[PDB]
Amino acid sequence: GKIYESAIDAVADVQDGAQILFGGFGICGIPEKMINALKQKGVKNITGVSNNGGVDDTGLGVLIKQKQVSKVIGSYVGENTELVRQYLEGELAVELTPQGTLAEKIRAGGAGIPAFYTPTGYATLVQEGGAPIKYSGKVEISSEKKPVKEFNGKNYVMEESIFADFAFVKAQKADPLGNLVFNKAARNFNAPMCRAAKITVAEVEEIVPIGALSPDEIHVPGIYINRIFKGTNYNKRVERLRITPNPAQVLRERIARRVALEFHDGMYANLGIGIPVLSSNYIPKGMNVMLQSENGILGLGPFPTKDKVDPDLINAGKESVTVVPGASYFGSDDSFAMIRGGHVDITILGAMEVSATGDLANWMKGMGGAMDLVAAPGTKVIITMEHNARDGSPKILDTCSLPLTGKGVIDMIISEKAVFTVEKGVGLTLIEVAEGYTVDDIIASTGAKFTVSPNLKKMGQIPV
Amino acid sequence: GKIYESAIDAVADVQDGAQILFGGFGICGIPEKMINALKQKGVKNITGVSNNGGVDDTGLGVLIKQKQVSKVIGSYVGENTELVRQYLEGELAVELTPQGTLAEKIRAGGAGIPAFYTPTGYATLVQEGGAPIKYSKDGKVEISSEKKPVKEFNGKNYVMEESIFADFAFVKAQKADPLGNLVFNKAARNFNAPMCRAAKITVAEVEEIVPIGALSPDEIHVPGIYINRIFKGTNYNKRVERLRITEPNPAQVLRERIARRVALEFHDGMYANLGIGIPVLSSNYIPKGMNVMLQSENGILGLGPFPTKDKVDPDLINAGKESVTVVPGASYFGSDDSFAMIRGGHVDITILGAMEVSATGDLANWMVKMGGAMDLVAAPGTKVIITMEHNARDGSPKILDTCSLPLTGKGVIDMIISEKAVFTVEKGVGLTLIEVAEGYTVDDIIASTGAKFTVSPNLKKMGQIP
Repeated sequence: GKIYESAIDAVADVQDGAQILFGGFGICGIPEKMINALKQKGVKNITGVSNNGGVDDTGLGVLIKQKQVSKVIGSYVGENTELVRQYLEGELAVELTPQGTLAEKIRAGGAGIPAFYTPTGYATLVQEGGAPIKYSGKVEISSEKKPVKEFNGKNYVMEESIFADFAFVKAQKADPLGNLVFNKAARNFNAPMCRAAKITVAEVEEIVPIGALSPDEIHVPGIYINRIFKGTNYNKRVERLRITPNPAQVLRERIARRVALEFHDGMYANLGIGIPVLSSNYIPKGMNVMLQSENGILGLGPFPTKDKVDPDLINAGKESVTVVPGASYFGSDDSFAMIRGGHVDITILGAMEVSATGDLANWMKGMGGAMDLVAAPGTKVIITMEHNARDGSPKILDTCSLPLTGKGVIDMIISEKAVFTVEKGVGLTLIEVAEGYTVDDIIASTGAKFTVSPNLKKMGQIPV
Repeated sequence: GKIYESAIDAVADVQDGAQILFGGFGICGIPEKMINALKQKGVKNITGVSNNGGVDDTGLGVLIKQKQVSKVIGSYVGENTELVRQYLEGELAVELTPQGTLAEKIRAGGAGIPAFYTPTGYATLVQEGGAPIKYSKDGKVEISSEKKPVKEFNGKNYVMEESIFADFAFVKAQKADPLGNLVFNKAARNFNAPMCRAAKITVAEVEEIVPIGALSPDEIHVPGIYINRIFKGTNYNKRVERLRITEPNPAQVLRERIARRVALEFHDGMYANLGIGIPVLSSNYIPKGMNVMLQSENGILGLGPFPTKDKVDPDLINAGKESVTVVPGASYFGSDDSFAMIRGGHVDITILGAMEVSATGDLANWMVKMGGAMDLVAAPGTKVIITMEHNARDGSPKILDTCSLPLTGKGVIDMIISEKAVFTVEKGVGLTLIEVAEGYTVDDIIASTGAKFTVSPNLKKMGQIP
């Protein structure tokens, strides 16, 4: 470690063309003060490794606004329109990477592991290449094909590590040796990022004396960190405020009241935003379901009351959230290990399209968590979606028209009309139908052929 | 996961032929009670993944003594002679793995990464294969290690290694809450950290069970999701294997000269790893108050001096298994994190002993594997200094043209410091004599020393720190 009274001194040796890691998930745990220091310095032609692009003119967005970034490696850049604007106009390269692969690429880079194998991305544009990175139409740079290799009968994509010139990272406290401690879900990518650069800069809200961070409570050992800055007027906001009639409601609730039935005591689940989250609200009183969030939380609770809103505590959809007793916080690399390693029992997500053989498409915006979640071994994948697209317009097809998130990946599809089970790679089976619908309406709103279960029934609904 | 008041209930579904991870470094942080439960259960034909074999009848040794283990994957198994006895007799398979590669294999397995590349082992038996894993009772090598694939990235060479993901993991910690969130105490973490994430079923034994909430969310070391079953043991036989105390000699005299020369290589702000023996000795001569943070591969940054008699803690030891202390600002972490730190290049300098050393920078120990050594010397942008006695009394050189022994690393060393001489190495090309101790001449150094070398036209007297 070493303490700097001035941020601009801290970035003084940052060269044009530098690869720079930036911590943060959304606007949570972002290195605000060092980003302004870099803005003030006017360094150009940065490859910014960041999970997101902040939003317009916040986080990494501050630097994109000033055209200081020539490429972005990340997983989801939707929320920054200026960034998309530059991508399309051909002013800016964008390499999208599944969020868990991004985390491991960084963790591996800092651990001196130049490449590794992951199941995430297999049979998708990630493995196949061809996705557009840079326009000048014309597509000037598109993604290279990746080597694949099979272990224990499953297929994996080879991925190369990331190790940057600088890492700009945010935390809660430092001691002058550089030992760091993070607060809540603001950890996210800062955890792995601070280990994967030649020079690491940590901004923090408090500097404590040597000793004050006990040895069994330190999250990042000081050896990983070169420079330390204490910022003091942090503009911490929540991006999607959430605090604790009607037919489209009641459809969403039916769907949720159906997935709720898939919960059992002791279960670990990941719920995507929208419908999957809604289903947490219907977990029977006594039953213990620990909900995992890919931004680095185990034990997600309901939205906070007005007085408990914390910008350092959000879910994967950037909503202010709480945690239940027994919650734990961890880094983005640890979060996706949990997942890629198969430790999460069940995953519930939305989709744009779904196929007869279990295919999922819902990133072509960006892919983020979805690819990793559905690629995970021994993990039940349930899709929750509106059966049709408004003009509906089937969403359940024979083959997807869109780029895949995963191939032969889904286990169960639950719409407001119907419940299917999937024999991955083979086909659908209608097993339940909501009251008031008939199998003829389902045949008519479904592009995919399917076999109707002998002994189908009415769609179940959890109590209360 | 869930509390068991009975250990035997906790291992009830462990069948014969199971692959089982066992936490612990040496006898520090071992799963003593579950190991006895397994002993009591009499499960057979275990592949035990453990860093060490404990010692005779402790830790994993309890199970080898009762012939319950048909294979051991680990990094260093000297210390358990029964275990070696069985290896030689052909009763037991042993796959040695560099300690850092073991840690990452396990971390990668639990993270669902089936394989990865590391520089550790390259150009050694680890990469080359051919090492005997299993003898038959006549034998006669029944199983020997496969050659490993190699691949180059950014101009450097790496060995491909496959992950480990086990049936069961038996792990030791300090506290649990009933959701399975865990907290470890000091250096007893070591392999328990990565192990508890890399098995279908994990069993954690702990010394205290606290209520849900008592382990705050930002202090938990292992989230409960990794852990299926929880047991509170209560009469732990925690020992230190090599007791060392500070209480307020002839070979030692040349050891101090050597140390007083390496001490000169320390600068304020530096991060170093010191092997046991001479390298450690050199810490004692660090100018106060130059700030040197010493890393220990068992999961510590901030190693201090041996504790006073009244401060000995079995949960706090160095890589050589000696009871130790830590300085203010120390941090503790898992064995996976420790070797990331190293393999990733984050340690500035490494100082080690050696049996032999070569002209081109090659290093040999053995006779996988002690440390620590392969990982340390394979690390990028890391200064490697060897500290050794220059020769054997009969004038047997230890600095050769080529090593006779199996290598720990190739073209790996930067500086060699004996009691007679200091060399710098241009890795892959040759030696350069740059200092000579008082009283010796270049002709002496030529005469001891098997290796050709170029004499620095600019050589001097060997320095010695105050």
